Amino acid sequence: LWIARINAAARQNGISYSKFINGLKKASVEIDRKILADIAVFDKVAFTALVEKAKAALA
Amino acid sequence: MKTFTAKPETVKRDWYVVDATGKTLGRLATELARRLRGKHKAEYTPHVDTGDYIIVLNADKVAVTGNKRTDKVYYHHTGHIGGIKQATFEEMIARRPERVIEIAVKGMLPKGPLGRAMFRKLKVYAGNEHNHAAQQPQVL
Amino acid sequence: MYAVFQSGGKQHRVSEGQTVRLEKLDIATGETVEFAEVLMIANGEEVKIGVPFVDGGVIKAEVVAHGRGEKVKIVKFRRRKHYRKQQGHRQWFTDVKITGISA
RNA sequence: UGCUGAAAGCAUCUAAGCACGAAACUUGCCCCGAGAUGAGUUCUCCCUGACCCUUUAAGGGUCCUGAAGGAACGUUGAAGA
RNA sequence: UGUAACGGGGCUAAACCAUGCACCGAAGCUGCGGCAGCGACGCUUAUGCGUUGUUGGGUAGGGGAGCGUUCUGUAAGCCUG
RNA sequence: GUGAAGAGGGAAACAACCCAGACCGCCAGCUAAGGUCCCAAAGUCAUGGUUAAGUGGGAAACGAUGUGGGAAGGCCCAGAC
RNA sequence: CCCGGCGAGGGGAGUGAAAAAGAACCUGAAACCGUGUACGUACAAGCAGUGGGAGCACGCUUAGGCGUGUGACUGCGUACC
Repeated sequence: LWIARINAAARQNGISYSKFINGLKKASVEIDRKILADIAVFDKVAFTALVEKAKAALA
Repeated sequence: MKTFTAKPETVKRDWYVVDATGKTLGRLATELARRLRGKHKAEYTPHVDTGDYIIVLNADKVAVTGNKRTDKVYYHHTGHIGGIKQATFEEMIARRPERVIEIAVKGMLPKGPLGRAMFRKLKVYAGNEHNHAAQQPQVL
Repeated sequence: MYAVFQSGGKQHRVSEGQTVRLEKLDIATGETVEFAEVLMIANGEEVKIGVPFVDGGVIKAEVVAHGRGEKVKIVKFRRRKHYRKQQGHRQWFTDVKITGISA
């Protein structure tokens, strides 16, 4: 239910939650995505840029 | 200060015209259930009490691809264990949308719990742009 | 202000809540110790560049104010199933939260 | 039961493709059927005067020469548990 | 005597094998409370509070401890129409 | 290997039989073997083959112009099918 | 005084502190029942559940997460000795 707002729209853009996490968890500062990422079901129009961060390395 | 989603009855029913009919069917008939619970609408109540409405289009083109389709019997024997028996195979039965080869939910909510009242909500007609027996507000 | 606190309370991430934590090993019913344990509390979660994450520490701190967890709340099961019959046994523990978020 | 014809210039219903086929499975055959509440409908037919209470789409509640009508209405009966 | 060998349903690769890799994930060791035994410490000492080690399922046995419908007493003593 | 006066997460639901493993709580983390598209709650992942049969949860005494990988060999363009 | 069957029982009167002391005489619960405030509700499985909670007869709050139980959804499980 929580992690749906980190796949339900991202899978289309290709950003599939567990294969995007072997990407995320290369950074030793980001680990606690498991619940707190729930902000995505209403922060949408500004959450939509958090993928751009490192896209030319992370992608 | 609760995180769960009661009731919800029903918020998200996704009025999608299942162009998947035949062409890739055995890849998404297996997922009609995980649709009516999830993979997009998983955002709400991804296990309990909800409702759903895809927009059906055809029936007898189940596709299914393999030696199965021409000796796999369907049985029911609905009375006193039936006695005398029934054996018409999956492409020869699929010639009618009926009770076991058309719904997929019969295979996927299999005891009846979660499924116990919203049985016909998908319409269970078939017939394309000759007969749209479904929704009048704009489908998808 | 936003608890950056985790230890057995990490739901408390919110500005208020009011959300529970532990009641620790020692003196935990004196109201306050008046100092603040943290300063890396948030940045993005209150400014015009949002992220769900702790990239800064915006000059606000969290007070040490354990409160008054005194009146012994509901906790305690027993034991049966085969002859595993106990009806006392259950040494006490509980949860609490911080006094009032003045910031 | 063979058709053209190869696998393997042979031989050949089969391998691609063809065509019929019998208590059989299928079928508006016999016989009840959504009482299959998945709860869909056709056809033929029938009822449209005035208002009230507020926690309002929830209603709950009135008051129309009384209309054609209905089970009791007197014996019963063809079914009479 | 209803097809009844993954629980289903048989998925032409989702698979089988081989190389990578991230989530799920009993009670399972972690957050962090609480603490019955047997030991070791700071020291106290009638003896104990916390630290530190081993570790906390418990019908045959020995150890060791809690409370009562009231009888026999604390007690013309304090309590009650 | 601690079995019932042990209760149920192993290996199929063969409470005993692998063996250390549950006191007691959480809207707090997750360890192993099973898997991991599913009724089921995470990649239709990236990097390398084989298989094109429904193979996979039915083998033994044999067979067999269906093919697959490897390395040595036999006949051969003064002409081996 | 009143009522019916020139009856039973009641409804007030009243000796009474009392008729929950009324002559089927004990200041008084246990097996089972009659009408009601609300339910779940004539598609039922699986010791009739504690959960996790949606809003319902009702009763608080200048709003403030509740003081109430049949228990839509369904999760867990087989309470014995």
